[PDB]
Amino acid sequence: GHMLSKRDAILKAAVEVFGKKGYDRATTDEIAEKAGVAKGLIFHYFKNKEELYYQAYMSVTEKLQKEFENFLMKNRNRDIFDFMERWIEKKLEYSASHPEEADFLITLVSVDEGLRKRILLDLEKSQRVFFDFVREKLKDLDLAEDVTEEIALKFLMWFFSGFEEVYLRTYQGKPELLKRDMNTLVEEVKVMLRILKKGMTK
Amino acid sequence: GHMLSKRDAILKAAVEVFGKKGYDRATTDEIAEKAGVAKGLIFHYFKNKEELYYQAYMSVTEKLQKEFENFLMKNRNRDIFDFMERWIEKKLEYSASHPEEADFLITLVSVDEGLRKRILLDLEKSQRVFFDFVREKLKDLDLAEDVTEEIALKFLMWFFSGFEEVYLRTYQGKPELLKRDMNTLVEEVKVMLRILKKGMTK
Repeated sequence: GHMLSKRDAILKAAVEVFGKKGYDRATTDEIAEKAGVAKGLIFHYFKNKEELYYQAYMSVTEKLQKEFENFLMKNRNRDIFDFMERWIEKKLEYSASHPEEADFLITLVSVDEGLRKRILLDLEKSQRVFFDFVREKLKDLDLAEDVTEEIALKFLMWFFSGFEEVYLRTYQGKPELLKRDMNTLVEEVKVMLRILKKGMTK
Repeated sequence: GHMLSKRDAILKAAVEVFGKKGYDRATTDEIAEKAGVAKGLIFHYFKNKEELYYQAYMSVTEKLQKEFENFLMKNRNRDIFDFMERWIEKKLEYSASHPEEADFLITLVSVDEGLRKRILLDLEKSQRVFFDFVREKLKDLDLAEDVTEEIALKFLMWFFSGFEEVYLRTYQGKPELLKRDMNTLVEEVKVMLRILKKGMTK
């Protein structure tokens, strides 16, 4: 009759409390209470609140990276706009089905610059898999003689990652509204990717 | 031999400390020390840290709203893409010349949802001036028979406001780098607005 290891129980309570209160306002005392472990047990596995936040963020993002590399290996041969639309759909569904993780990921803004930099350095290698793929797919595109692969890549990455920032924040704490607006969001995103393709290509 | 009123001295120290530390980590004790006023004087004009943050945010945004309505009344007859590009240029210059205000405005993410909502409710009327203008200018546009005025407005507003979110965060604390990258940013933004216009219109 198995439960979560004490480390995974702690990381799950962390994700919940950090997502609710943010980094600065959350306490390891309430994370421990919520994990049903001794206050001293967090220090044992995690040393400080900062390191707890860091490992919880690495654990969630590693979960997402697996989803992605799954998707990537199956959809690699698609047209890139087609690829992005389908991936965005899949991320939308993931977020509505995992609201606590969604809420937790968006707290990265609130933390002090040294912790956020640390996380972004350590995430760069895995975020570069998607970045590098788009870059490579843009070679198979007829770019408007006014538009560099550089501006295309930049615009596309900003659309992809800004769209995520926007819905995670707009639907923070409101999964049923996200589910309610899902089909409209998906249709909006289709037309917008079509605007980009048209404006960007010959 | 005039100085700032005690209220404006407090609001200036607030803008500086909130922009450096964020809402949660800033103390009114260090704001007061930095304003060179008695710890009890902030309570006198502002009651609590939350209300200090709120009035400082209303004071900076009211300053920006004047700049804008100045610009708007002079550039009203321009083509909307032309209008936006020129406004973005002007905001870029403002941000590099007023980094402390820039840094302070981006802290709105860090604060608890009740304070942020309060600010966004009270800001809505003045943000609707620009919103309503774009809406009206989109009637003078030949939209792609696949693209609603609704998707156009949404995409354009997300570009305008997301672009700002991105550079304020990327150049937070680094005004000389913003000034160094200014001409490249301006050129990037020109082509991107041209991509949107092309993709969005007949």
